Amino acid sequence: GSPDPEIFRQRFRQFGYQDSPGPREAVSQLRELCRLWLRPETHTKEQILELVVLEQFVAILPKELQTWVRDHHPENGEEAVTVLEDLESELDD
Amino acid sequence: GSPDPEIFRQRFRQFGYQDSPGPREAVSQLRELCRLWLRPETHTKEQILELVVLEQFVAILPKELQTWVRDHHPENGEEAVTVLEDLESELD
Ligand code: EMC
Ligand code: EMC
Ligand SMILES: [Cl-]
Ligand SMILES: [Mg+2]
Repeated sequence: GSPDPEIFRQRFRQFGYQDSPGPREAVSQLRELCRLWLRPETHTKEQILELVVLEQFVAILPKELQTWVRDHHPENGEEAVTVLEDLESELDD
Repeated sequence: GSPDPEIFRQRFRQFGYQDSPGPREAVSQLRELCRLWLRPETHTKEQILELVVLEQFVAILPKELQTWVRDHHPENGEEAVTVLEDLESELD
């Protein structure tokens, strides 16, 4: 199949300004990388916004929680929260 | 354009995990700050993605160009490029 969304998201964030001959080209390449992650041909506005939120949520998690969440390959913010809440539940019981 | 979207975007990016009492509330607050920046009630899908591209383009500029472009508050990627093209021409 095609690459996992996370490969696309990383390529979008890892593209470097000196990778293209000038700003017009850089902006064109970024657009193309961003479409391949956020997939506007298949996702609604709401689904896109959810992926943008999820990315930032992962970015701000303390390291140990971040690794755990990452390993669960979440596709939205609810999935990310529930895998932390599953630990917390099992500790509170 | 307006100096305000940069405000809401920086608030979305600067929000810290310790500012919420827990993960559910953290993600809830992120959704709201995200919506304040990307304004889905007034922007199309295509317009939202231009704001995501614009943020990454400015993020990859070297330090002074980054400050220069930021201070001109471009509303999209095309506008950011023109800012750099206008500067190039004022320096040559
Ligand atoms: C649904 C996250 Hg702006
Ligand atoms: C505006 C193309 Hg991700
Ligand atoms: Cl919730
Ligand atoms: Mg709680």
